Amino acid sequence: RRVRISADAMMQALLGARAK
Amino acid sequence: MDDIYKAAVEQLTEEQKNEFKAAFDIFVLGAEDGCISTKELGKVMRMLGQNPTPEELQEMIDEVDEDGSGTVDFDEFLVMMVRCMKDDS
Ligand SMILES: O=C(O)COc1ccc(-c2ccc(F)cc2F)cc1
Ligand SMILES: [Ca+2]
Repeated sequence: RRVRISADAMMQALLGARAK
Repeated sequence: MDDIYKAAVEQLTEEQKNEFKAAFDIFVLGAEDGCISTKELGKVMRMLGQNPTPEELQEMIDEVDEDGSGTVDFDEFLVMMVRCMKDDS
């Protein structure tokens, strides 16, 4: 299964991956 | 002892506390009354490369929330962050 999220990982994708 | 991760959530620091607030509104922009729900979390899930069903995130909201709303509020969002953020010791 590939389901897991980290605080820094989710934050980096929240305001970084096609966001900011 | 217990309540170790929540102890940091209650104390914490403005630098990290305000950060969770700025990272919370973007997660839940149009979800009920400003609470990250299964649909809001699924939006960021697609950015990583996976599109799971709403039930997958419903289990995530139940693990961190159980007040009847079934939605990640500002506190639950910051409480879920320290859970995977580990401690400093
Ligand atoms: O803590 C564990 O073992 C389970 O892993 C986790 C999976 C997803 C999240 C998570 C993060 C941001 C968000 F907006 C919605 C979320 F569900 C948090 C933790
Ligand atoms: Ca709640």
